[PDB]
Amino acid sequence: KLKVAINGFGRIGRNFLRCWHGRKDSPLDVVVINDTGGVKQASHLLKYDSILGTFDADVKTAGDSAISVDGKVIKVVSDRNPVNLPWGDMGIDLVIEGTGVFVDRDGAGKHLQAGAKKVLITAPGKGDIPTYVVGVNEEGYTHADTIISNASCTTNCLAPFVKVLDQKFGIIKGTMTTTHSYTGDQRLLDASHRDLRRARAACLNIVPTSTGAAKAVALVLPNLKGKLNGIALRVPTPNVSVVDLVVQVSKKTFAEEVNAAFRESADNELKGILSVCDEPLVSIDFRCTDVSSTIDSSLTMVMGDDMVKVIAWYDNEWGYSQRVVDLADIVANKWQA
Amino acid sequence: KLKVAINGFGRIGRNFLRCWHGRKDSPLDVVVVNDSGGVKSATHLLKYDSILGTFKADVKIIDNETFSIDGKPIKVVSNRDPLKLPWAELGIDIVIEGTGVFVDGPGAGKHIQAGAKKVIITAPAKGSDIPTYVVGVNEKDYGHDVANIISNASCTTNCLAPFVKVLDEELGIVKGTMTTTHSYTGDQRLLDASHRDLRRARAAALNIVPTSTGAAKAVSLVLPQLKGKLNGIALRVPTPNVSVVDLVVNIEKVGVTAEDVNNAFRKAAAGPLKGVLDVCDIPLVSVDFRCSDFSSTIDSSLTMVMGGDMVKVVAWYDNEWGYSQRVVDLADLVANKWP
Amino acid sequence: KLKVAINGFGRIGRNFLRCWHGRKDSPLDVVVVNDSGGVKSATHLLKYDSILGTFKADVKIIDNETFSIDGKPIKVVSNRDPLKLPWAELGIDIVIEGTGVFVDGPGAGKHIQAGAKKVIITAPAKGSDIPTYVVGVNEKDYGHDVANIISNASCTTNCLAPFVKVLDEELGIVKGTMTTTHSYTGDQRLLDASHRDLRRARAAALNIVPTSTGAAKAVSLVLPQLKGKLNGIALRVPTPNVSVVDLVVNIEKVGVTAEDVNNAFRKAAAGPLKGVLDVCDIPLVSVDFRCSDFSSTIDSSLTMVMGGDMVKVVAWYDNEWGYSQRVVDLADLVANKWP
Ligand SMILES: NC(=O)c1ccc[n+]([C@@H]2O[C@H](COP(=O)([O-])OP(=O)(O)OC[C@H]3O[C@@H](n4cnc5c(N)ncnc54)[C@H](O)[C@@H]3O)[C@@H](O)[C@H]2O)c1
Ligand SMILES: NC(=O)c1ccc[n+]([C@@H]2O[C@H](COP(=O)([O-])OP(=O)(O)OC[C@H]3O[C@@H](n4cnc5c(N)ncnc54)[C@H](O)[C@@H]3O)[C@@H](O)[C@H]2O)c1
Ligand SMILES: NC(=O)c1ccc[n+]([C@@H]2O[C@H](COP(=O)([O-])OP(=O)(O)OC[C@H]3O[C@@H](n4cnc5c(N)ncnc54)[C@H](O)[C@@H]3O)[C@@H](O)[C@H]2O)c1
Repeated sequence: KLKVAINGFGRIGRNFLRCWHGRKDSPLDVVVINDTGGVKQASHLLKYDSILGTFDADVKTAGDSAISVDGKVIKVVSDRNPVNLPWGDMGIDLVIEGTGVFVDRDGAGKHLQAGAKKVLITAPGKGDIPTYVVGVNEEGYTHADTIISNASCTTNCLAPFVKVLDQKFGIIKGTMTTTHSYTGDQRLLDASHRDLRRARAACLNIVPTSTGAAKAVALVLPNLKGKLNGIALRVPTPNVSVVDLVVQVSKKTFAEEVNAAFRESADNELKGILSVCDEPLVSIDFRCTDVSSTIDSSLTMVMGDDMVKVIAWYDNEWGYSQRVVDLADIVANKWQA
Repeated sequence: KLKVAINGFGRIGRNFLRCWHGRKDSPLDVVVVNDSGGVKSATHLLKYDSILGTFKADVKIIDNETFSIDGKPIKVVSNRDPLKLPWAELGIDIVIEGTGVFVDGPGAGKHIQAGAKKVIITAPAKGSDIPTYVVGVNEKDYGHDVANIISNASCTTNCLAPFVKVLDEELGIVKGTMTTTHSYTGDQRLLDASHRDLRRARAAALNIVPTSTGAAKAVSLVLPQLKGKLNGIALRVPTPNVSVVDLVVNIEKVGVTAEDVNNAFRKAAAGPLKGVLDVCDIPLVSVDFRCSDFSSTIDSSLTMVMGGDMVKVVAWYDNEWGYSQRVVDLADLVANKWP
Repeated sequence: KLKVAINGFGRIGRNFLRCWHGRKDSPLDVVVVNDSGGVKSATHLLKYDSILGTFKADVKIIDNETFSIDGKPIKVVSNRDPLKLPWAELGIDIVIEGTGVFVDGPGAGKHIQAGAKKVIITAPAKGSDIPTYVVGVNEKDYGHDVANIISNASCTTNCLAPFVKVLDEELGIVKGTMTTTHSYTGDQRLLDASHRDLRRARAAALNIVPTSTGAAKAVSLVLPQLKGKLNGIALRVPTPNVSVVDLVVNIEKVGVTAEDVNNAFRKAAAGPLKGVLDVCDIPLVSVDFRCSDFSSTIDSSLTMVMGGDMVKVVAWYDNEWGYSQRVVDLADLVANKWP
């Protein structure tokens, strides 16, 4: 019922499209794809993925400006400047901004100009923009918002179970460190970058880089403003990452009580978002996981009764996409104009 | 004695500067770099390198555009358009074009227009106007007045040529194919993303990636006699540096044995190619060739003749260091043959 | 449609401009000339020519740097160093390098650095980097993206090649020698004076002057099959323009007769070479070929086979006009094969 446009057919662009194809009766409907790459490029990479593996569906290069997916046809355009994209001409109701450049009022806006109605930024918003984390405050949304960000891959993980903690033990303060797979942003070989760390090898190092997810939590959980903050470590893995939260709560608590709380929420309210896992697994064992966050129960540990540490896995690509879709899935509902 | 500029401060360019520093007493003298990132981004990466390791020497940031390697200053500018470069102002004699963009006559020449005397491309020329040299093979063929734009060939071609010569020049190469298990490179995607070559667009780090390569044909450019007889592909494998070539040319001569083919190398190795070729009999692996000054190293124990006529060789070469070292020899030449 | 510059306003360059003017509707458009002499010296010589005769059209001096041929302006600059040229400013698409100095890659390319898109040398290239074309023979071999610097060969080579082809391509050329009684040229001394070639240093006007010429070898550059089979000298004789070639190649084929050899030309003349080759049966003399649009004309009555295998031909070609006319065809090509 809701016409969608994917701008920035990159990792989240494709991880999304596919995430979508798997949903049943989706209020969303992709019709146009805009990426610096030609129809060839869009086809190939939607079909052959080095992380999600070959796509189970018939994907051919139907057209000079389109591609086919199980028959459903989609147009592929390519303008490095949004304003030009025929969003208005095609009656684009929603745009999934996954390019990594248009993250600000000014930028994301060029989509509105092109005739688009709304712009969902597949990343944290820069400046004054509505940030929502499905499961943490999607009710805050209102069809009034023309530009929203679905936060970061990290925040979307850390948030859900932080809510659970604070909302039960009261987070006083706490740091966190996310051992994260690398991303398109890193340099494959020591090359220039504005982050001399991210500028390094990427596949040969543990690259400490900074993350906003720290303060971004507060963005969606107003209560924790200035109580959280952490860094991140980019390790040699193409996907799936883990967060190492460490909060100090008021209400003295113990190991299994914490985990318990998590499960409870994971079975009720956060069912579909959060989840626990006792089976001692590892990174790779968490590919294609529809949930945003997954607690590694056996790792959770408490100190002096009030210092809680929680490890949590999450597929920074898929799981996020599934959220992106779930958000857009929402915009389609509670949509009046 | 001769002022040198380095256009493109990445791997090969930085590998250059390093090569040059710790040297006998090169007539060369790097006085300027063109890294689109400032003294910061250009310094840091010269000091800390993931593949060569922390550079051994005081590298400080003087001025806002003038770092220094042990006191010796190096002015650093930045601009994508060579035309705006101060080559003339500074009086640049040689320019090491290591960007992989300016590889045609019109392009690389933009440096001359800026005020450069001579230009060396650290890659194969796209023109036909430009001479391709390969120290050890046909370096003599270079003499002042003869073209002010030369190409030090390819990393692969500069590893092949040398021992390809000794093969034909002392056994006669009928013709043959070749492959090269090559360490991934900057032109590859880190993760599956758009790229003009749907092979290079795949995670450089998690795939064996087949990609065309002229390095084979170009051998001729230095060894005419072979023109249109060699050829092959290349395979990118998750290894940041150091690669190997797999040459399979069925010889013309008799039907010699294995270990004698070797001896030819061994002979031509400590002789005319002392510094270029070499043969390592001890069974090692890629990582053992990091920082190898030899343009090519044959794995003795790997060589093997099949049907008397078909010979098969395998050579080891550090694509970053090795090439860069030759590029300093080829720039070392220019200066030794200068008025 | 396409903006053209002319670097070097002498004989060939001026012969160019003239050729171009009175033309169908060339896509070319001369907008600037580089004659180290100003509008005066550049105008006068375009209007009054001792070998072509007063130019038929209103040529006036507008501005202090902008004469006009029938209203159409032509900006004129002057500087020995192409680098200082306003090629970019004006947006020059093609440059007719007719000075005889910039004939190597580095040189002729200086025009690209100034802002030129493509450069055509009106002479043989000294490099090896540059393609040599000869309309009528291998012009197809030229396509955009393929080198931005080409050479329209030599006046002699552009007269030979054409009919040399028809010879081999329909009779098989074993190999042969050749001579060329050539009208003296600017590179010769007027009176016995210092000159790097003690032959050219002799009174161009009062001596038959023997001087080497590659024009013979260079035939190969366009006709590979002959590579290293032709060759010859040249003789300068007191005649300001229009020359003749004396080819003597003993054929491979049977032992055909005279008048049939001719017929081949005659055939290939009104056929594939309609505009390049031609055969004149009427006994004339040099002066009758002034302003001849044909790159080569064979003197029917002069051809003669000797021992069945040895064929001898004589061709007529206006070295100034003819060549210049091809140079406008070769520049006409560039434009017809442009994005
Ligand atoms: N993968 C993750 O872990 C993850 C998850 C959450 C957030 N993010 C953020 O989302 C953003 C999207 O990046 P990605 O993960 O999709 O990887 P990516 O870098 O491959 O995606 C960017 C894509 O957009 C295209 N593009 C860039 N500018 C464009 C323009 N003007 N018009 C059209 N196409 C254009 C690029 O060619 C590329 O294909 C990044 O900033 C990333 O940090 C990433
Ligand atoms: N070290 C190696 O792996 C290796 C091996 C042999 C040869 N080469 C060749 O060397 C060339 C350089 O590539 P690289 O591998 O060093 O990659 P790189 O990206 O590390 O180096 C490129 C450098 O050139 C600069 N640059 C790019 N475009 C520029 C422009 N328009 N103006 C000015 N500077 C510009 C970049 O900022 C960077 O500093 C390539 O052609 C490559 O094939 C590299
Ligand atoms: N018309 C002919 O007789 C003829 C025949 C075929 C080809 N060519 C070739 O054409 C070339 C031109 O010589 P030409 O015979 O026309 O003699 P020319 O002296 O009449 O022409 C040379 C022109 O180039 C200019 N020039 C010289 N050096 C220059 C420099 N550094 N920068 C800018 N302009 C410069 C001169 O001022 C002059 O206008 C020669 O290589 C010649 O072999 C001439």
